Amino acid sequence: HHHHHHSHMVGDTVWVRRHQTKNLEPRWKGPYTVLLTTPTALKVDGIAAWIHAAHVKAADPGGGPSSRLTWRVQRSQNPLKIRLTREAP
Amino acid sequence: HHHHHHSHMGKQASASYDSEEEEEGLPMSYDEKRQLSLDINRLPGEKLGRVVHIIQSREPSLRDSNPDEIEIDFETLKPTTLRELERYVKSCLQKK
Repeated sequence: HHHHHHSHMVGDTVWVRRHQTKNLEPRWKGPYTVLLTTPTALKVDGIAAWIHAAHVKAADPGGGPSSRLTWRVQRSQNPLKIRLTREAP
Repeated sequence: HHHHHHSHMGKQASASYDSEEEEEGLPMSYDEKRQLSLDINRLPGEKLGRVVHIIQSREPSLRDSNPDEIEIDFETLKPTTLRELERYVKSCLQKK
């Protein structure tokens, strides 16, 4: 059970993959603002044409810059000694 | 035109040695090693950052042999470096 439907939000910036033969060299471009939305296709700005939603990908916001190498205290064979282990960012 | 006065008057510093300390500095109790012990390891990678900073700045270890882990052995660590690191973290927190 897989309904032929891609939920593309109208107003969202989406990368439109160049419709032709299946080669990795024809890639997507934009990203373009979705103007129109149908169950299987969508029309966007800039390209001025209807695109099939299988050939389209929704763009990323940006990310989350969060990094710090830090020390973690494990219980060791100790009187009052500690074992500090460098954790990932 | 706006006039407001500041005020700072008086300044004096009076300090000398703690003890004779004819040695390097080993007047530390086991309780002193215990106090800096919990105070460091209970606090996050900020104070764990300061403890590994000082021990590796005087005597490096992890960078040569497994940089992903370090063990700070207070009970067999030099009492100079202990008492130094102790007063450092104490003045770093200023909490009572």
